[PDB]
Amino acid sequence: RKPSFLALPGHLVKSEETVILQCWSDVMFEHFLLHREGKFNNTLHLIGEHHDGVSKANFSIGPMMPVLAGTYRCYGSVPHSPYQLSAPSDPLDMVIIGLYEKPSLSAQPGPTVQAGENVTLSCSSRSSYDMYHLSREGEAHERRLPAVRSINGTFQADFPLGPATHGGTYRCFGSFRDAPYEWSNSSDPLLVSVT
Repeated sequence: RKPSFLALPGHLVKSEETVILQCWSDVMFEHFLLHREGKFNNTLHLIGEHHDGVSKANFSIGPMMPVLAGTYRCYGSVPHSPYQLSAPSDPLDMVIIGLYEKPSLSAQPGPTVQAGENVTLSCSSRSSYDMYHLSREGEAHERRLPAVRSINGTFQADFPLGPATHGGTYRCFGSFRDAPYEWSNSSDPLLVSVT
């Protein structure tokens, strides 16, 4: 019963940029409520019109600030204020990136691997990140692992990619535990080739 929910371009957005949040469904709604959860949660309203087959509202968000970052869900209704909200939509995590110094990202043992074999990608920095996030280009979610700190002073997390199937261009971001939705600059993109 849930509207569809989509970020454009995506859910990872640089500071001071703008993004579009789109809610749409088979059902024709005439009223969408965009809800961001958490501290300073907020609900935004848009009188989306469907044109036929589909109903849609496009929410504008930004310029991107730490306070518009967090988890969003869209709700459809039919009556006017004060609505009767349909099922939630799949949450989306609006992450504000390019905000701290980019981590280093590196492949072990190498960026090229035989099918079925494991690769581990390591996220590193001397900055004191509590968490790291691994992005494969073209995906909408990112793995996260807690940064453990090494005697040498390096903050690091190691993501095993599992049995190599297809390649991917990988990026990673650091974040601090008080601000889970606020991320560093992306690391330099690493390209894994499977053989």
